[PDB]
Amino acid sequence: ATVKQHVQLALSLPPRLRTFLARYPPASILPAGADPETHKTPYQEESPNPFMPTKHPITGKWHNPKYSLRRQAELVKLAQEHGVEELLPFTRKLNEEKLRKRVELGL
Amino acid sequence: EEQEKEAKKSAAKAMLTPVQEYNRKQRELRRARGQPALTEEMLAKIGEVVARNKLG
Amino acid sequence: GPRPTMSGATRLVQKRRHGFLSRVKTKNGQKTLKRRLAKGRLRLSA
Amino acid sequence: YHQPRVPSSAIPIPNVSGRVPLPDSTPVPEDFKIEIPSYPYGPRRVYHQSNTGLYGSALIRFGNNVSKRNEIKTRRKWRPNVQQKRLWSKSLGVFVRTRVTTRVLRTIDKVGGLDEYLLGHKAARVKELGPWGWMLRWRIMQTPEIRERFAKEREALGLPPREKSLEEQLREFQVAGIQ
Amino acid sequence: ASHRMRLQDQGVVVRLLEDIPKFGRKHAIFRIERGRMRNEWFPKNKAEYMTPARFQELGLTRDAIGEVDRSFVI
RNA sequence: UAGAUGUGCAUAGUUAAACCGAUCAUUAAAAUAAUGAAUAGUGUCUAAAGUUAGACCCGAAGCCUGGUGA
RNA sequence: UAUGAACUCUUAGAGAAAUUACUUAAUAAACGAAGUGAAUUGAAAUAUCUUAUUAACUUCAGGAAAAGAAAUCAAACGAGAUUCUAUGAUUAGUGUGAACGAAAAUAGAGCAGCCUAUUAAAAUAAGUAAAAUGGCUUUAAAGCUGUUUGAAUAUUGUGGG
Ligand SMILES: [K+]
Ligand SMILES: [K+]
Ligand SMILES: [Mg+2]
Ligand SMILES: [Mg+2]
Ligand SMILES: [Mg+2]
Ligand SMILES: [Mg+2]
Ligand SMILES: [Mg+2]
Ligand SMILES: [Mg+2]
Ligand SMILES: [Mg+2]
Ligand SMILES: [Mg+2]
Ligand SMILES: [Mg+2]
Ligand SMILES: [Mg+2]
Ligand SMILES: [Mg+2]
Ligand SMILES: [Mg+2]
Ligand SMILES: [Mg+2]
Ligand SMILES: [Mg+2]
Repeated sequence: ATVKQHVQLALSLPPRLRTFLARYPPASILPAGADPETHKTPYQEESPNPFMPTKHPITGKWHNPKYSLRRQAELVKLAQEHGVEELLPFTRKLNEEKLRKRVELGL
Repeated sequence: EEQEKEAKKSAAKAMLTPVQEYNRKQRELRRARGQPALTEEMLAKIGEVVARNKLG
Repeated sequence: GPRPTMSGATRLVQKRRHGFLSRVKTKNGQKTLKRRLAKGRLRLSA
Repeated sequence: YHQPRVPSSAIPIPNVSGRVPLPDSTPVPEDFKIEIPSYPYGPRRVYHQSNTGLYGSALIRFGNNVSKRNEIKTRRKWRPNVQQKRLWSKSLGVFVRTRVTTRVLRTIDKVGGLDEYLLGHKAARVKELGPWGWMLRWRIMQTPEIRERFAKEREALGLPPREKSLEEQLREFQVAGIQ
Repeated sequence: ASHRMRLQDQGVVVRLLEDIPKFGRKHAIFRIERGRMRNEWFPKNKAEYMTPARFQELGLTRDAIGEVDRSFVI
């Protein structure tokens, strides 16, 4: 019976988060035997990581990330308030990576 | 008098370059894809992460 | 002192120099009307 | 300006006013005009001289004439280095006369010619073209060289091949006048 | 000598197409005065501007720019 | 319910200033040698005031900008 | 809650507006943005300065407009678009002086994000960034700009600050 309330928790998240997870779903929430390489979302096919820049294959030019560093910090701050920060892709704004880079390298 | 005005403001569509026509055509195909939907199978897996990070 | 400058004054020059059409048909005359209209004047010209 | 006659085209180089007056030698059905699509960014509200030439982003600028001892300020102007040149157009095949600045002359050599300077789609370039440069852009689009170039670039982008042309419409009026 | 001098233009890069005498052989890349290329060569289709895109299509690099040969003869 | 939140002033002085600190500054090293500087604030009302705004009141000739009139 | 009628001029063209002659001809001001841009005045005179990105004029535009989702600020912690009000602040700072004068941050009014923009737009930006010089702004930076010149390709450290 605890599965009917789990979906209610995912449906209670803000629309700004549900939208992002819908188009950039991590491999963790995908089916058990699913392969991340296949059945990629149309958004994921355009950009595996929306927070990193991508070099267009045809034209040798880097495309800005779909979410700027300012918007990347708003998702990490909004995702950390609902305990879903483990679903966002790699980001320099992650609270862990920000802290790992300091302990590793320091000042 | 209104159709001759809207058609006039849309008269520059014949001066578009092949790239400008290619980008405009991708929006029609992209906008038709819609927004991906989250299966209740995936929502159940998302709730597990929420519950585990709120109550344990 | 003042002079009788309106002696022999014709009403054809009044219409040409201070008439309504001398103003709607000029850039500076549209201001006079708009100015006099904002003040509420009934006599906009001549 | 007084533009040359295009070798094998009845469409003359447009007037700076935007009109395309055809010679009476060309039979045309009455109530017919060649209207150029309006400039997307509209005319330039100041320095109307630039609405009839390739001035780029250069306008007339106002500043101060600063003295040497007391630094007294007096208003002056800074005018762009405008010149009248005859630029070659490969598509048209003639010398298009126009007023162009020395900075826009270097850009012409940088892009590969006048035609390559007018066909640019970047926003920064369409603003530099202006009303006049937008008319030359429209004229070269009617030429067969640019038409076959865009028809070939649509195959590389996976676009379907591409109604009636404006040069044939004028051709249809001369055969219609014979009947 | 000084630390700052008058800024000058060294010319425009162009590739010959008609084997112009006194300048270079056919398909010769070098810098030429902007006036000669703009008024004489380009209208007559004797040369072409070497834009960055032109360098890629021809496979050459920017390090292939030669010099004018005043002693060249057909 | 609980936690946090919202200018400011004072509580420590000293010097050009920091370190320093019931001590501090000058003496090109420092050292009671001398000299100078140390102890209730804060808010409100009433009233008189300093400053900036027309600033207790009335009064120029003139300067600039936009318009009007042969 | 529906409904008949509702003349002439501003307002077809002309002209001495409310006429002519025709016809199912028709849109003020204030506010907004850019451009241009003073002087009285103060400094007990007066040139830099102040007055003042003021008044005014010109263009263009809508019921609002403009602006706007960081090549932004911070300082080794972090904040997270724009707009409006207050504090910060007779502050930092500039200037011989007279005077001029921020931002971070905080509080409140609102709160909305995006490119598949809820109206149809990018194949991620080159004569551009930037430099010298002449000016504007200003604290010398950043930003704006005439003239002459003129780059690079992403945190596997490329570009701006
Ligand atoms: K004085
Ligand atoms: K000060
Ligand atoms: Mg007199
Ligand atoms: Mg008389
Ligand atoms: Mg002009
Ligand atoms: Mg030279
Ligand atoms: Mg103290
Ligand atoms: Mg007389
Ligand atoms: Mg009428
Ligand atoms: Mg009329
Ligand atoms: Mg303030
Ligand atoms: Mg970019
Ligand atoms: Mg610059
Ligand atoms: Mg710097
Ligand atoms: Mg600077
Ligand atoms: Mg910069």
